[PDB]
Amino acid sequence: HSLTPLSMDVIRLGEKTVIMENLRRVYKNTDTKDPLERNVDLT
Amino acid sequence: MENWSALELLPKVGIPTDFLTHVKTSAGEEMFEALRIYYGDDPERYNIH
Amino acid sequence: FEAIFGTFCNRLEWVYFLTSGLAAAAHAIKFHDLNKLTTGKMLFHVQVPRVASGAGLPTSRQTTIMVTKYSEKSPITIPFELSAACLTYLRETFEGTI
Amino acid sequence: RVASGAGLPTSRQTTIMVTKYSEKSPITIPFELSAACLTYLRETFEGTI
Amino acid sequence: ANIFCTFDHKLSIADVGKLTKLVAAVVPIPQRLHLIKHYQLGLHQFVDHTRGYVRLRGLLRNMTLTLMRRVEGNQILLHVPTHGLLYTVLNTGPVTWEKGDALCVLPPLFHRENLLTLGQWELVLPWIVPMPLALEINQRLLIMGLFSLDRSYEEVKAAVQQLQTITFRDATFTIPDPVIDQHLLIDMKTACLSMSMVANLASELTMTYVRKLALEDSSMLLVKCQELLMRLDRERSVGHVSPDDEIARLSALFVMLRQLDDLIREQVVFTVCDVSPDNKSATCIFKG
Amino acid sequence: MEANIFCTFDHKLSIADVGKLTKLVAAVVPIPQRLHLIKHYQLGLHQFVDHTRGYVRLRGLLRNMTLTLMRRVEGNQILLHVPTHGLLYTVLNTGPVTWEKGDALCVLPPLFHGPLARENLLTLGQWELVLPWIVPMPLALEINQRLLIMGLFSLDRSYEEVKAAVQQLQTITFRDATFTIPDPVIDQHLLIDMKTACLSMSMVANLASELTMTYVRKLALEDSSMLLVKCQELLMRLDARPQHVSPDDEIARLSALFVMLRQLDDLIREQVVFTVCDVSPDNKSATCIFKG
Repeated sequence: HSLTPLSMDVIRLGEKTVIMENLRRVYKNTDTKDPLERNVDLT
Repeated sequence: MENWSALELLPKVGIPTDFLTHVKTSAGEEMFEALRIYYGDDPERYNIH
Repeated sequence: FEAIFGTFCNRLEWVYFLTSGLAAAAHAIKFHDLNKLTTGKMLFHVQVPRVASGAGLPTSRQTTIMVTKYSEKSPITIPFELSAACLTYLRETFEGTI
Repeated sequence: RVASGAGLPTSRQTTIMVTKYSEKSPITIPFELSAACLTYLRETFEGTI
Repeated sequence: ANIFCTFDHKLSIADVGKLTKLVAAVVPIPQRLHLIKHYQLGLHQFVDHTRGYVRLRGLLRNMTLTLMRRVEGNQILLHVPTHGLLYTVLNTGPVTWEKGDALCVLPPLFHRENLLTLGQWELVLPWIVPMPLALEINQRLLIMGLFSLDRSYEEVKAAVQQLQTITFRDATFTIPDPVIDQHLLIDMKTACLSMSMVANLASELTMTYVRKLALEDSSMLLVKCQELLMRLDRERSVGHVSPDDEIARLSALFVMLRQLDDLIREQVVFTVCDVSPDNKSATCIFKG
Repeated sequence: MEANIFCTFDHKLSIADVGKLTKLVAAVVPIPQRLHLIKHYQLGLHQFVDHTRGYVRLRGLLRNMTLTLMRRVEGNQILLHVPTHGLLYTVLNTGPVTWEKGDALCVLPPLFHGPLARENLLTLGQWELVLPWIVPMPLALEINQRLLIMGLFSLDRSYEEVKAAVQQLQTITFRDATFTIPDPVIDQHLLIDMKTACLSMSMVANLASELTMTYVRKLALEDSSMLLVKCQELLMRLDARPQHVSPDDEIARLSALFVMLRQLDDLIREQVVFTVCDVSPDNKSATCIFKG
């Protein structure tokens, strides 16, 4: 069991530090739609 | 008519490729003068003549 | 004469699950033979905290409860294809020429 | 491409090839020299000042 | 050539034990994939309360037929057979197979020991039946459909009760009535009206086309066809048209007989030549 | 069997010939004779193409030919492969027809497609690679049906009566494409097909039960719907307790009527040669099961 240092953006909000992530790079030029952009219906 | 098989066999220069839109979108909406799109593995590059 | 000034290819970005920020939400375990299991579950033994109250008010004796979680399975797949010519030239290396 | 779940279609590997062609656009500008300058540029007469 | 099936539902000892009894039976799946979900397994996905048997018979025609060959875990492995090779298949239909039968697939009509249910879904497998029994079941269903508008009479009730009952080697069972709540399902209704419409259009058009073709070559066959038509008209006697409408009648005749190609034809799927004594299973040569 | 066929070319192939012949790998090409070695003239449909004789003649020649899949071309040799029943192959559609998954495919002579260019291939001298069309079953039996109805309708009519009706019959619309049937002559073969149609229809009219005859009238008394409106309208300009109730008579008549209906159906239905289950999303090739 070992750890690897890597750099990512962090927001500090209410005594919690949270990682901020943006999965654009996974779905770019791929055939699969990014699931974080969706359709929301209203009647 | 372009010689795509030579393009496949010859050595290439590796570049960061930047299209504003999806590759399939700029190919499908005719941004490029010449295109060749194939699916799977196309044996055409192997028969040197 | 006509001139070909260059031939180019794209160096795509590799992305890895463990090095993504989304991976922080996960605890990742590799199990050698998942294919054997039919169902799999985790056992949670949770302690519920209580407040001692006035002798006339009723209450309960819950010290712990045990709750079972069942793993939800979702396999993924992807193909890749090789031509017969590719396999011939990879496998049957003619001594031949350049 | 991205690995797909059970019961869904899978994405074939696809090669896209394009060619880009150069464009020509020559430029031109004239300048005129009169016969008088052409003859005085080359002929001399006793070399007077 | 193995297809992987995965269950989106919690399996249990009795489900896997129930499923392992079927480790050679024929399971149809809607289309060829490498990894499918259990919802696509079997004929359940197509079942509804408005279309019924004829619709299933049409749909079952262009499914891909597969044999179950393992349960590794939460997943089921299916093997798609290839033409000409010899395979072991389980009999789970209403009848027994002898050596050299031609076997057909029908949508099932009877259904307990087989039924694996999970979450309103249940594995429903077609009948593997010898060709004569498939043909006779089919014709009996169609005739029961044509009797559907005069159930008001006691003799027709008796006739339908006789049609419902079929006996085949050391077996006997009742084919269910295609009429439910006095009404015939939508696809059996359109099958019956296609049969009747093609019959009427033939009886109306045949005389004119016999005349037209006999003007070319008056062969003896056309003589006998014209005589048969005249006799038919004498029987009917007990009691011009535009070009567009002629083309409409011809086209309607042909499009109506296209509606019948599922009913009139009958594919052989397995040829059986080796049988266990139990009659539970046989080895067959695959036709596809 | 002769699992492989060598096709030798007498014309020396240029660079362009070898290139375009390489792109055609996995195309379905027919041979008349099924021999181990053939010459390039026998390859394709060009040996038979003849527009003064009709479409039905070329259809008859084609349905009897032996079909092969093209493989790697080398110096003056093309190497055709015969598919075998029940195995899985990759096939190429040079035709303009669309293939959806699960289609059953038939072979037919090419039709006229709008642009009129049609991509002539390999014009070696005055030979040419005329490939057939690999068409899905619905369009196949639609063209066969329209061709039969043209033959059956237009007999004993003059050209003035014929003209608009056969102009409407020649055009077929299929999956947002538009095709036209080239030369629908009244052949001897077509007259044989028409005669079989007449005999089968006579036997349908004669041997049909009274139930099979009178179902529609009773349903029209009982029911009303758009489908029934159309069915009645087809019978209009020519337009009770059973006195016999006989399940055995019904079974006898129906088992005979299905035979006659299969006879009438074979005039329209072609032989399935391929069944598709994988389509390239550019619709230029498919994975297919070979059938015969």
